[PDB]
Amino acid sequence: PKCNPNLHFWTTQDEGAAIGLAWIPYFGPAAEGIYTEGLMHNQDGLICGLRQLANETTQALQLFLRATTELRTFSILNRKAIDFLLQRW
Amino acid sequence: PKCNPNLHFWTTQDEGAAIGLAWIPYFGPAAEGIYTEGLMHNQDGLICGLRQLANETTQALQLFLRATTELRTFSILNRKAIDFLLQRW
Amino acid sequence: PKCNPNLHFWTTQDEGAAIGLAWIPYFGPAAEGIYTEGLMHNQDGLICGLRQLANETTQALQLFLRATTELRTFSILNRKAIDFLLQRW
Amino acid sequence: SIPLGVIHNSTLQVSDVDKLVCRDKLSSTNQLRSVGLNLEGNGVATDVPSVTKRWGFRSGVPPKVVNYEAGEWAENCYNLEIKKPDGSECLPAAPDGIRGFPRCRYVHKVSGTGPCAGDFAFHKEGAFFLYDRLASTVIYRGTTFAEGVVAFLILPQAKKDYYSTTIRYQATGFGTNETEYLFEVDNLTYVQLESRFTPQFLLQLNETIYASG
Amino acid sequence: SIPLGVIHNSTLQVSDVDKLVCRDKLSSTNQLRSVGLNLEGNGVATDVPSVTKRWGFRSGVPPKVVNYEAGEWAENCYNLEIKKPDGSECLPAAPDGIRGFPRCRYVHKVSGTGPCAGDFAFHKEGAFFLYDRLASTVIYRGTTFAEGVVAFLILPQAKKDYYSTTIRYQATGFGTNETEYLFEVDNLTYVQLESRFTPQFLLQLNETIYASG
Amino acid sequence: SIPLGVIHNSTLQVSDVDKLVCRDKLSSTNQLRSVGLNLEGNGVATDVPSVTKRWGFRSGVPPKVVNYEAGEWAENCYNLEIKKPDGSECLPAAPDGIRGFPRCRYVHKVSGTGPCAGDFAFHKEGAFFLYDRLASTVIYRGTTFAEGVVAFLILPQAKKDYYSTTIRYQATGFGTNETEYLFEVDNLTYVQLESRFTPQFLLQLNETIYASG
Amino acid sequence: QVQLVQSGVTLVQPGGSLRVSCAASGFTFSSYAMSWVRQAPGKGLEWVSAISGLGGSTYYADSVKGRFTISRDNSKNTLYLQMNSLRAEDTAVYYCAKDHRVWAAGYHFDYWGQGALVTVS
Amino acid sequence: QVQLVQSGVTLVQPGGSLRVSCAASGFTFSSYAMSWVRQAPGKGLEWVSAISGLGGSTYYADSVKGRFTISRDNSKNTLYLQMNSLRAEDTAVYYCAKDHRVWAAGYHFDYWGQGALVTVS
Amino acid sequence: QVQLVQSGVTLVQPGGSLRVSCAASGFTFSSYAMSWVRQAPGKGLEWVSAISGLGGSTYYADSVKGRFTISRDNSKNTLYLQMNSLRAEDTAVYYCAKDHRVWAAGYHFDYWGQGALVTVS
Amino acid sequence: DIVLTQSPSTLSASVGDRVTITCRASQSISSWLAWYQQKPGEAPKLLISDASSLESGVPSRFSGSGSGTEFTLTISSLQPDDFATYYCQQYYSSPTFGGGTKVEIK
Amino acid sequence: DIVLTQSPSTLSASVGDRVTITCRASQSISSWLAWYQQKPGEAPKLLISDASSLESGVPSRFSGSGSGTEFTLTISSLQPDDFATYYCQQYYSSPTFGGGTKVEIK
Amino acid sequence: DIVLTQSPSTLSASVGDRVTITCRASQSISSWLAWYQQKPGEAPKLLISDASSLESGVPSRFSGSGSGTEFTLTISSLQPDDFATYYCQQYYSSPTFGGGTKVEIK
Ligand SMILES: *[C@@H]1O[C@H](CO)[C@@H](O[C@@H]2O[C@H](CO)[C@@H](O[C@@H]3O[C@H](CO[C@H]4O[C@H](CO)[C@@H](O)[C@H](O)[C@@H]4O)[C@@H](O)[C@H](O[C@H]4O[C@H](CO)[C@@H](O)[C@H](O)[C@@H]4O[C@H]4O[C@H](CO)[C@@H](O)[C@H](O)[C@@H]4O)[C@@H]3O)[C@H](O)[C@H]2NC(C)=O)[C@H](O)[C@H]1NC(C)=O
Ligand SMILES: *[C@@H]1O[C@H](CO)[C@@H](O[C@@H]2O[C@H](CO)[C@@H](O[C@@H]3O[C@H](CO[C@H]4O[C@H](CO)[C@@H](O)[C@H](O)[C@@H]4O)[C@@H](O)[C@H](O[C@H]4O[C@H](CO)[C@@H](O)[C@H](O)[C@@H]4O[C@H]4O[C@H](CO)[C@@H](O)[C@H](O)[C@@H]4O)[C@@H]3O)[C@H](O)[C@H]2NC(C)=O)[C@H](O)[C@H]1NC(C)=O
Ligand SMILES: *[C@@H]1O[C@H](CO)[C@@H](O[C@@H]2O[C@H](CO)[C@@H](O[C@@H]3O[C@H](CO[C@H]4O[C@H](CO)[C@@H](O)[C@H](O)[C@@H]4O)[C@@H](O)[C@H](O[C@H]4O[C@H](CO)[C@@H](O)[C@H](O)[C@@H]4O[C@H]4O[C@H](CO)[C@@H](O)[C@H](O)[C@@H]4O)[C@@H]3O)[C@H](O)[C@H]2NC(C)=O)[C@H](O)[C@H]1NC(C)=O
Ligand SMILES: *[C@@H]1O[C@H](CO)[C@@H](O[C@@H]2O[C@H](CO)[C@@H](O)[C@H](O)[C@H]2NC(C)=O)[C@H](O)[C@H]1NC(C)=O
Ligand SMILES: *[C@@H]1O[C@H](CO)[C@@H](O[C@@H]2O[C@H](CO)[C@@H](O)[C@H](O)[C@H]2NC(C)=O)[C@H](O)[C@H]1NC(C)=O
Ligand SMILES: *[C@@H]1O[C@H](CO)[C@@H](O[C@@H]2O[C@H](CO)[C@@H](O)[C@H](O)[C@H]2NC(C)=O)[C@H](O)[C@H]1NC(C)=O
Ligand SMILES: *[C@@H]1O[C@H](CO)[C@@H](O)[C@H](O)[C@H]1NC(C)=O
Ligand SMILES: *[C@@H]1O[C@H](CO)[C@@H](O)[C@H](O)[C@H]1NC(C)=O
Ligand SMILES: *[C@@H]1O[C@H](CO)[C@@H](O)[C@H](O)[C@H]1NC(C)=O
Ligand SMILES: *[C@@H]1O[C@H](CO)[C@@H](O)[C@H](O)[C@H]1NC(C)=O
Ligand SMILES: *[C@@H]1O[C@H](CO)[C@@H](O)[C@H](O)[C@H]1NC(C)=O
Ligand SMILES: *[C@@H]1O[C@H](CO)[C@@H](O)[C@H](O)[C@H]1NC(C)=O
Repeated sequence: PKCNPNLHFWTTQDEGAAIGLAWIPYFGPAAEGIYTEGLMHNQDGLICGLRQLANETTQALQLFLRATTELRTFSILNRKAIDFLLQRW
Repeated sequence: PKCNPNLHFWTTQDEGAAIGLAWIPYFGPAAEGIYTEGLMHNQDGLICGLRQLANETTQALQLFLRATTELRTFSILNRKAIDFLLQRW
Repeated sequence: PKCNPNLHFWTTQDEGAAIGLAWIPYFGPAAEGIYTEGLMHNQDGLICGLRQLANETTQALQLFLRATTELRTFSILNRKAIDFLLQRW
Repeated sequence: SIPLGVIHNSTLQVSDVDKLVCRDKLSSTNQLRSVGLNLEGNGVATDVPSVTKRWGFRSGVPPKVVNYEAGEWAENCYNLEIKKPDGSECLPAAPDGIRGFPRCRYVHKVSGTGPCAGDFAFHKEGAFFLYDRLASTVIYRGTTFAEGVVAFLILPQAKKDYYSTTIRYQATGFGTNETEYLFEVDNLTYVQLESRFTPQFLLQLNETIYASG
Repeated sequence: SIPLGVIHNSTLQVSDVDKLVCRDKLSSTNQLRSVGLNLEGNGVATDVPSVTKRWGFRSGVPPKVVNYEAGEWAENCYNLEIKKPDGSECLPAAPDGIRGFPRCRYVHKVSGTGPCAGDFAFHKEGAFFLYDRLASTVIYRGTTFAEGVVAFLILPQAKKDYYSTTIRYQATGFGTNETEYLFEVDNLTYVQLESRFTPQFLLQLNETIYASG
Repeated sequence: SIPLGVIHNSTLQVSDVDKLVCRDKLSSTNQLRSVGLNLEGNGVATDVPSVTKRWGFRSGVPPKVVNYEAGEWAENCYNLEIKKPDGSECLPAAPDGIRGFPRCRYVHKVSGTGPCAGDFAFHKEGAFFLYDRLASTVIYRGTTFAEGVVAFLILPQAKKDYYSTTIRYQATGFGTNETEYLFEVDNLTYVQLESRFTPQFLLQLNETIYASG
Repeated sequence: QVQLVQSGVTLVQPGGSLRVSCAASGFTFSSYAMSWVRQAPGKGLEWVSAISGLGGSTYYADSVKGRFTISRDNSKNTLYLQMNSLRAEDTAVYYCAKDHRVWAAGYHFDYWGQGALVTVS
Repeated sequence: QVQLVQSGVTLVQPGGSLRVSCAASGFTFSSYAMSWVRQAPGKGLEWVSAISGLGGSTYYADSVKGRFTISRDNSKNTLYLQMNSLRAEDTAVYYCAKDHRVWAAGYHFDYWGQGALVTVS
Repeated sequence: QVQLVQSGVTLVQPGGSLRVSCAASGFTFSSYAMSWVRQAPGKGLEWVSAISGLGGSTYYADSVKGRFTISRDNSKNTLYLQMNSLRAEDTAVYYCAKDHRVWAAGYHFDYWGQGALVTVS
Repeated sequence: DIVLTQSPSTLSASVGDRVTITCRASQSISSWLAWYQQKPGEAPKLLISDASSLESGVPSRFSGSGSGTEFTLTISSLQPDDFATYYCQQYYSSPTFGGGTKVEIK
Repeated sequence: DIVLTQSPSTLSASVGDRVTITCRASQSISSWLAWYQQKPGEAPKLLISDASSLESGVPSRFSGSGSGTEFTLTISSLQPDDFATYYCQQYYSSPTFGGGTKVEIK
Repeated sequence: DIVLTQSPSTLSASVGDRVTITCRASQSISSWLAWYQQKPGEAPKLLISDASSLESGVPSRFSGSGSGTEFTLTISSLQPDDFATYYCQQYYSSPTFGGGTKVEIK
């Protein structure tokens, strides 16, 4: 198949904390100019395996969402973390 | 009082993972034929104490829901888990 | 600046568990007479530093809410707890 | 604070906070579960009128909602579509996501009216109203449910642990010692109801007067 | 990332990430809490006009919401019911669940109009708008609130740590150096407002002209 | 249950449950992240018609929603505003909070009609519909999105890891071997579409017939 | 049938401690809850603390919170109460009391133990 | 090109255990998934268990859940299967099988190993 | 009143390390925040890093993230700065600077320390 | 947090008479009240649940009612056994008691 | 949970004939079915994916179809090689097989 | 991420004159700008907060304004003391500086 070894993404600056006062809404941007736009040129087959991984993950992901009543999930990674804790403790 | 020692339930298959491709929505069932229907004939007084337990639990449960602003709680068991962690760590 | 060393607050009775049967809704109060109203006269500069602390915290708080899509956050303290766990384990 | 149940050696114990377990490793969360349970197991009078007696109305209190993962079959589900006799709705609509109780045996669907003094419909003892994998403090307009309660549980790391009849009614008073009731077979043919009458008996009467009109 | 406060020996410290505690066992979560706080403690000019000056409008930004468990009494609550002078609403409705700030002393309710250039109503410094156990980035139409901030805290394992006046107003400009104000006693009797006037002074004037009409 | 990926020595591994790590201390959660990814990386035929072929309709299933923190640029975004040919809507509105896919390169906006046999619009293979930091099982009415998938990942404690063209269309059939298509330059000037035509080629044709009308 | 057995009385110094044991028989000891109430001489009543029918939920009065520790044993058909740091005010007749209702509701009490006039010096 | 290598056969007593190893070559061993199916003599087929293309997801039939442990090694271009506590029913020809589709979907199988007629006594 | 005390200067080799200490007096040392800015000779300014008024929040420039560690001591009315792995570019005059605003806002600076012309070889 | 008010404090009355006793509170309560008896040395006894539900094995002379805060207890045709001390147990929000109510003869 | 039904159990027929085989299930399924062949000792082979998508390197005589539960497999103009045993692999919800389908001559 | 542009680079002018200095940026900013002075060896000093709020103990000759990206600093009636080097500190999103602005005489 085809696979783009290069990658270009749009992360958020959840932190990085290169912040003055523009953190305030009223003087801040609306919804744009806020997502960092990082590039990537690392290991090529890495991201191909990554895309593969996501395509595989889709299955259990749908089963999970199917297996609740929540609309807007937000609780996954916390659950994974605590699972790892138990798996170690 | 009365108590049915027998039990019959309707769990989900959150996992079990006896899955082909029907995990996809578009080709999957709508909302039914999805809940496993397991039976039970184990210890009799077990489930009577269980029903008792739930009836008791109701109190603190209502107090909890009363004691927030959330509509649709989903965060209980995670909270209980982390509580147990602290209680051990 | 000005700072009120005294304090008077409106906590909830999330627990305290001084409870009879009024925990039930149908016979319970509506939304009032439910919040405990505790007073405080402890260390004076304590609460001034506290107010200061909140005013400082505002920044990262807005950045956080800005940095999601959730409307009604409820998952902060759980996240902080698990962060502390990792920070210790 | 809240209780919690456990399964050690395939039997039950209980522990709020302080009771240690150096045994239950709590390997993961899929074993950690939350379970609903119907009151039919307790064996109350599961007729139609006592329901109205087991309930009430008021206002000033919101609804609240919670999640469970599994429950119990229903020998008596219930749905309601009621208006105040002036013509206005008693109940609020069921919000999105919520759906009827999925797994029924006798759907005691109803319509009728009565003074719904209170913009919400709580249970009297403070039970729940069990929808699809969800409970409420109240009822929602036009949606199947069941009465029941909840418990929370841990399991060990070994294993995991159909017709849907329709029935119809009419009634008035509806939260009153003057509450009336009727049972449907046809457009016109009804009958004054009694607490004696079971779903099976009335189902049988879908033959008797079904013949005699 | 985010700060967090602690209570060791009944006094305060601070720690973001790296400061250990081999002491605070963090026995549970009920001690872990999140707290709102009003700016009245900081002692700003809590008159009516500066509010309008302490605020603003814009668009392109959403609202956001957060939970706290406890706060502070309000010597100055605020509610708003404002339309654009054309006749359209300025503010959006308050969604479900949200309710007025429960615990007030002087409800500075208002109506009026003005160009609400911006579909949302933020605070200027980036404060909050504190509803029942909830804060916002913005204001909602027709609902009491208060101004304040939030902190997060840990507590040790020892313990835990009424009239509601109404007041009314009118105004225009409303986000302007031309903003006007008025105070209500009657249907007709009003007065040009000043920043001097306190709730107590105007409450007193509910006797003076209350007599003199 | 669910998979999860890791970054050990700047390369990849995999582990569901049982594979220990006595190495990855998991210092915090900000390193723990969840990531969307577009299928353009896999290099499918990203024309307009196959989209309709890559999708479908049905009912009885709800929508579901999930959060991710970051994704990928889009060489082909998509938005839809479709009605049933009777005149009624096919799609449901986009609820609050949700917004178009923020970061596009070729917005293949569309209108048209066709029998939308099914009150929701799933992907056929069971992909997603990627909005602003959010995915769905389905599409929402009148909102940009993209096709893609998701993975979950851990990172180590070292670091972190524009025009937005518009394009328009018309079409019918819309889930059919009879599906039609058209491309807009003007009010009136359109053309029968082919899978050959790229955004660049049609953008070029915004010069050719843009001159020749 | 309902046969409470209030233990005998013992003197304990101020600041001391004690473990009460009330026993019961005549019914399902687990299906019902229990509690404790006290009456000092020439005084009225005062609730102390209470328990679920199985031991999960506990409830304590404010005046003695932390000072007293309730407990039972379903297997032995037995109640207990551990107490400590005792003041003079605690001098009273502590009764083990049963509910009217069942399953850890209905704090209003059906039966009453014999009582034990605990003392401090 | 696709060159499966089903290991030879071994006798094991009841309750025993075994580690199979099927090897492959002719393609990207990681891009595809594998599984196991058995055929006892004079019998039809029976799926055993399966794996992702990378080893995250596992899938087991109900009849052998916990008894059998699948595994692979992408680096070695190698499959494995650990098994234990073995009954007589397990006597059959276990095949290592490849999918038609790619990336851990398409359980329907393209190729078929040689098989190994495992036995119990 | 506002009396900053920039420490003296020291030579350190490349890759070395250092702990600065600026002290202050004339106000509530806790109520205000501080930071660090540098000016190499014949150059303009460059923000380094900053702190909350109490030490919770830290903020670092990108160019030196991880290399430098800010810290203070409210009790001692004292600032600090730990630094390491030092390059030649770090040769400059580091100033301890106070804000105009109060309570960890208003990065714009009121006062300015004396400066210390740190060097590398 | 809630407090009761038995009233009257006691009574000194004779057999055959009818007597009512009141019991108030600081806050409104449903029919979630009880009544008791006990004598100088005796272990107590229950009389009513919910403020009107009489107990088993009790004379029907015992009766009371009320709602909100005001609550009653009316008994006709007294007896010597009826001359115990009586009490009023809140159980709305906390199992609260009060000053009790003694009985005697002239 | 789902079960198939090959039908017929087998066949004893000769070259040149055309034959269809059926394959039913207990529950409805899309075009997510497959077919195979194998002989008494041979490792099997794939024939169709999705219930109609023929495989590479296979004669075009092989063909089948269906939907829901009923599913077919029609082959004209048989051969000796065609007289293996054939099977029907569900892969909707679990990779299920069934009784298989043998072939021979009179 | 944001960058400034002092302009002019410097000036060589005499007393009594009036001078304005500009200061641009790559992105729009509110009245969240500042100004400073310092001399070849001296520790600096603050001049304006927010782009117009003059500081205490400063002559009123110092004045500036602007919005968005364009920002000014106008001073009439210069002095010898006024002939320090001046700077322009962004503090919108990061405390950014730039090339500074020197002053002298012919
Ligand atoms: C946990 O599980 C337990 C069961 O193990 C369950 O306890 C059950 O609680 C209900 C609620 O009280 C009990 O039902 C009560 O029964 C008494 C006596 O029963 C006889 O008499 C009634 C009425 O004559 C008959 O209908 C019945 O068939 C029996 O013959 C009733 O008297 C009670 O009714 C009154 O109190 C109820 C509580 O408020 C009201 O619902 C009811 O309307 C009555 O109140 C009315 O009259 C009062 C008179 O003063 C008046 O003051 C009120 O304002 C109102 O007008 C009640 O029906 C049931 O017996 C219990 N089960 C057992 C085994 O004891 C718990 O409910 C459960 N927990 C949860 C959370 O569900
Ligand atoms: C993870 O990543 C992988 C890629 O690495 C991706 O796999 C891709 O899956 C799709 C879906 O099957 C594959 O596309 C199939 O291609 C075959 C053959 O391709 C040739 O033939 C088609 C059609 O003639 C041409 O269009 C194409 O250009 C090639 O020449 C197609 O035959 C398939 O179409 C049928 O099956 C599909 C699956 O249902 C249907 O979408 C399609 O409509 C066809 O079904 C129709 O006909 C059937 C005939 O019996 C009928 O029964 C049906 O009911 C329906 O009417 C299909 O297009 C693609 O090749 C795979 N990629 C690779 C590299 O193999 C996964 O999808 C991805 N995972 C996720 C979750 O996205
Ligand atoms: C944490 O807690 C601290 C307090 O400990 C609090 O800091 C407070 O911040 C506010 C906001 O700046 C400060 O109020 C400023 O006060 C100055 C000077 O005050 C005098 O002058 C004003 C105006 O003449 C008088 O009203 C006042 O009574 C005093 O006499 C004002 O000049 C400021 O106003 C300007 O700046 C503000 C910030 O934008 C604007 O709100 C205001 O509209 C003015 O801006 C306007 O004019 C500008 C002129 O160039 C123009 O550029 C603008 O575009 C706009 O048109 C301001 O009112 C207050 O003093 C601080 N408190 C202390 C003790 O220092 C923090 O706010 C708090 N944190 C949070 C998150 O709440
Ligand atoms: C009572 O029984 C009659 C039949 O004996 C029911 O009428 C049938 O309903 C089913 C579906 O509900 C239809 O498929 C049949 O065609 C009906 N038959 C006739 C003759 O009408 C009737 O629905 C039953 N009553 C209720 C309330 O369900
Ligand atoms: C000003 O005071 C008058 C009374 O002095 C208020 O009018 C009373 O309002 C209360 C409830 O708000 C009523 O119960 C009384 O009957 C009213 N009395 C009269 C004589 O009208 C009036 O509400 C006060 N003004 C405001 C704005 O609250
Ligand atoms: C095709 O190109 C023309 C110009 O060559 C576009 O028309 C311009 O659109 C921009 C903004 O979209 C305007 O600012 C110009 O004023 C327009 N110029 C003219 C001459 O109309 C046109 O929008 C392009 N087509 C599409 C579908 O975007
Ligand atoms: C578990 O309980 C059973 C009987 O219920 C008993 O025979 C067995 O010894 C118990 N095992 C453990 C480990 O408690
Ligand atoms: C009456 O019943 C018939 C079917 O028996 C149905 O067609 C009709 O709609 C019903 N009418 C009403 C008003 O319920
Ligand atoms: C706690 O602080 C008090 C004074 O604030 C002091 O007397 C005491 O010794 C301190 N104890 C500990 C354990 O720090
Ligand atoms: C004016 O005030 C009177 C009460 O004093 C009230 O009845 C009336 O509704 C008010 N009208 C308006 C328009 O506010
Ligand atoms: C990390 O991988 C690189 C090559 O990818 C190798 O040179 C290095 O030794 C590895 N280090 C560790 C700790 O695995
Ligand atoms: C047609 O295009 C023109 C601009 O070229 C625009 O003004 C007009 O609104 C368009 N009309 C329709 C119906 O799209």
